[PDB]
Amino acid sequence: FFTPQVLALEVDCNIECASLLDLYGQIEVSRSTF
Amino acid sequence: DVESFQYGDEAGKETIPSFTKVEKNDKGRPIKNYAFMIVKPSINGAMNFDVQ
Repeated sequence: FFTPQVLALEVDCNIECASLLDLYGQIEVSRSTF
Repeated sequence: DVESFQYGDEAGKETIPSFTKVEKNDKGRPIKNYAFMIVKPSINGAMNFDVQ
């Protein structure tokens, strides 16, 4: 009989670490074994 | 639809916006750079999601 007020927050509490992927040299590649 | 174009892997990352979503003038003309991406149609539609 009592409908709770569904509030609109969503706690996450989950860290990533650190993308160290912009320092490295990137090269678009093609069919494998370059 | 498409909104922006990526040109390059690492150094070139200029996400040039499409003509669809771009800062337009009061008349409708854009003000910033954009790209076109003209496409040749095919079977089963898929205006941009089809095979060449």
